[PDB]
Formats: sequence, structure tokens, C-alpha cells
Amino acid sequence: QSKDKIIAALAKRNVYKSFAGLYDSKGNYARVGRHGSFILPVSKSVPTPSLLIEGSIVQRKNIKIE
Amino acid sequence: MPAITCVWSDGRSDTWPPSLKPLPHQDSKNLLYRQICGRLLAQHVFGGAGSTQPILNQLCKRQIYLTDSFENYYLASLPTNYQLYQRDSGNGKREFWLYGHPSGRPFRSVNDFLHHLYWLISDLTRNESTCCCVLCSGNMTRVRKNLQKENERMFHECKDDTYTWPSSYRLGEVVWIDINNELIPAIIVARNLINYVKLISDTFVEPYQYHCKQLGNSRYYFDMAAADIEPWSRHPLDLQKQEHLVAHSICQTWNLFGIFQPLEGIDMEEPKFHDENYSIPLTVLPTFGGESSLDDHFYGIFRGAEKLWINDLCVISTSSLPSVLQKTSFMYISDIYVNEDDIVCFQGSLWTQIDKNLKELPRRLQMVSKLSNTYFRCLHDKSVEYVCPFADVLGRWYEPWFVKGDLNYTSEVKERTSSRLSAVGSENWVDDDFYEYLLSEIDMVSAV
Ligand SMILES: [Cl-]
Ligand SMILES: [Cl-]
Ligand SMILES: [Zn+2]
Repeated sequence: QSKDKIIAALAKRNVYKSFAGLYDSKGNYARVGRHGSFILPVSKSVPTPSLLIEGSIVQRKNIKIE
Repeated sequence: MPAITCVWSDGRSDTWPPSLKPLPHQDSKNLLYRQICGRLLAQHVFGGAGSTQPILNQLCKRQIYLTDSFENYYLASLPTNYQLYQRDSGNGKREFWLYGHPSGRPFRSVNDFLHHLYWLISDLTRNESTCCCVLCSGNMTRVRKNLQKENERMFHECKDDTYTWPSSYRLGEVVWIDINNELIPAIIVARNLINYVKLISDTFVEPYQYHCKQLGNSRYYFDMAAADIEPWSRHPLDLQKQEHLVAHSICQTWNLFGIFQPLEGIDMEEPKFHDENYSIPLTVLPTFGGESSLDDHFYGIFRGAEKLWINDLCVISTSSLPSVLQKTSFMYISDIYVNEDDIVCFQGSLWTQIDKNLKELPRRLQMVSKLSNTYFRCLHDKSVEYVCPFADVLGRWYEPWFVKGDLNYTSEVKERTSSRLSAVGSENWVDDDFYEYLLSEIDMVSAV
């Protein structure tokens, strides 16, 4: 019971036993690639994921606020 | 007092029905119900688990305009076709039931309805499978709730590592600790903001207390300052020093994390809500979870000792790269994904930095410019970006003040793992007492 109160208090401090990348997402085939290859241009057509992190662009919401 | 309305509703009037007493819009308890929904909805859509944006805002206080105190928001109206009720208990306590859900069952607490309410305003595809509420998910509700919470925290961990508090060490990284002139191998286990013009500059340099776990030892080291921590690539590890072999083993691994579905351009827009008293743009919580493509996209990746993110700055090999781009100091990462050849690719813009001794820059670089004599320029057309494999990413880019000296100790990153904990090994991670100690160490100082 006393562990639940510590954790709850650390959460007010934005402290958790878990963070991104620590535990397996399920609870794989990606590979590194070839060094010294060519680095090619591509189109920045639509807002990339990075800009939702920055805040320059936001996801729509089904919400009206007055 | 901002009033919130739902754009759409799945409510069905014909689900409406041990007595039940209707609570109309005017009832003081219906209002309280809609006040709780509005406050917590507002804190979810414009916040979410793990947000530290209020800390940066209150530090900066020293389209639609809106107050940022979400305790004032409230539902102008319940979603169409939903009806609230008071039900008498034998336990006695009163319960407030909300009918309307297509299943024909009530939400017996405001807390259970909130998850469905949040799905109504967030899921733009109106896909019933993405809701965490009890009536759409049944027994999967805890699992879905937990994952959502983890994802919300991941987003804010990403934002903090690249936007809010970027000049810092990152959770799970392997670093060098310097205590009493001793170089100690350690891993960042936890960190907290320190409760407090020059206030904003000192916070940008030293925003965190770090709490670490020595590698090869059972020793905890709490309340570490960045001034006493150096990146793993600053000093060499010793081959004959047996206890250094845990840090050597971890810094050869890498693991992707934080899979998500990129958003379509039609589901995005310019910031619409801002702070009415300071014009700060509100942080809108994205809900990536959906259905899609042959490319899997990822929030970030551990590269040996360091953590890397989308929206982050990283060093890349300039060897195989046209003459026009060899001044490249770092890539500003836009996207991290596994292509259809199963290769991890980094996509972003390439920049050079000039030490003399802002509209179009990310906040991280805007601050580096204000706090140093360093100038940044993009080396290519604003409308294209470049893609290199993970093989050509060398490590993190650090702010110019972050490291006295240079980083020449590259490591051979050649082993993929499913998790950071898997590469660390549970015997080398912390025990539950760590967090008991931590709480005592930061009980007074840390931000809340
Ligand atoms: Cl794991
Ligand atoms: Cl109502
Ligand atoms: Zn639901």
C-alpha cells in the first residue's frame, strides 16, 4: 500500500518508473543500413511528424470553444 | 470561462430509459458534471500525461484567444442525445448515470464517460476501436488506457527533449558521472524540473536534477547536475576494468521505440488557440493511433549511449555527400521510419553552424542563438529534405556550451534489442527502493 503513495507523489513531480523505449512495446526486422551510402533529396510535401512536436502545426479536433 | 461544445456525437436518444431522476441542463449537478468534463477534457486535449508546458509558460509570463487555466473550462452542453440522471443506491451513495452510448448502457461515473468524451473530440476517423472507455473496450479498457497514457507521456518526453528542455541528458542514456574527481559510468533513470530573462537562460542550461544508476554497481546517485555529467563519447571506457563492461555492452545496442501513424495533411492546421494574456500557442495533444503504408514510423531510437528523437538534432557522416552539403553540422530530424527494405531512415534538413567568436528556426536553435555567439543556416532549398540510413547517423548534436572539449570516442553500434531494459539487463537496473529514496531527495525542491 505504501508503494502506491510514493509513486503517486513522484507522478506529481513528472517522475515515473517508465519512459519511452524502456520496456518492449509488445510486452523484428529493422536494420542499420549501409554506411557511406548516398544521401538523397526528397520532398517536404506535407507537415512532417517533427512539427507536431514543435507545435508549429497542430492536429485538428472535433471541438468548438467560445 | 471558455465553453466547450462537441462537433459530433454518437449518442442515441432511444437508449434513454432503484429510481432514476433526470438532471436537466439547468440543474446545479448537471452543471457540475459538465464543469468536471470540461476541465478534465481541456487538461487532456491541451495537456495530457507528462506535460510540463505550464512550467515553461509560468516561466515566460515573467486564431482564438483563450485563458490557459483549464480549471475554468466547462461543457457548454452535453453531447447531443446524451441524458444525465441521478440514481439512488444497499450502499446509499448517489450515482450519476449518463445514457446515450450506442450499446444501450450508461456511464455510471463522470470518470468513465470522460474517456468516451475524449474519443468523440479526438478521433477524427470516428473509429470505435480507438476508444479506451469501458463501453467500447470492455475488458481491454485498462490496457488501452495505460497505452494511451504512455503515449501521451512519450509525446511530452519528445517535446521536452527537442523543444521545452532540450539542452539536457535523456532518460535511459549512458553517461559519465564526475563525483569527487571520479569518472563513474551511469545511466539516467529519472529526472525532475527544479522549482524556481536570466531565469530562462539558467533553466535552459540546467533544467533538471538527474538521478542515476551506476553501471557495474548497485550504487544510486541522486541529485546530479549536468555540470557533473559528460556524454559517453567524451571519455574512453577501459577494456580491462571489469565493471566497465556493462556500459560497454549497452553502448553497442540500439532499439526503436514509439511507433505511430503520421497524420494526413487534411487532419492538421495552424495553431488555433493561444494564450489570451500572452499569445502563447496552446499545445494540442496528438492522437496518432489509427490505421494506414509499408513504412513504420517511430518517435525515436536509442543509438548506443544516446537517445534520439524526431524533431531532434543529430550529427551525420559528411563523407559521401555532395560538395554543396559538406558544411553540414547537423540534421534537423523530421521523420524516423523503417522503409520497405527494412532499413531505418532519418529524414530531415541539413544545417551548418557558425561561431562568430530566428523566425524560421526551431525554438531549440532560437535559444542557442540568444545564449551564444552561434549562427545557424540551412544548406539547401527549404522545400526539400534529405534521407540517410541510421548507418550514417553518428550521434546527438549538443549545444555549443554543453561539452568543453570534443567527442572522438565513437562506439560500434551493431546489436539491435527490443528495449532499453533488455540491453541494460534487469540485474543492472534499479530496484523499487530507488523511487523511495528519490522521493525523499526531491520532496521539497522539484517542480510539481
Ligand atoms: Cl522489456
Ligand atoms: Cl446538457
Ligand atoms: Zn468509448
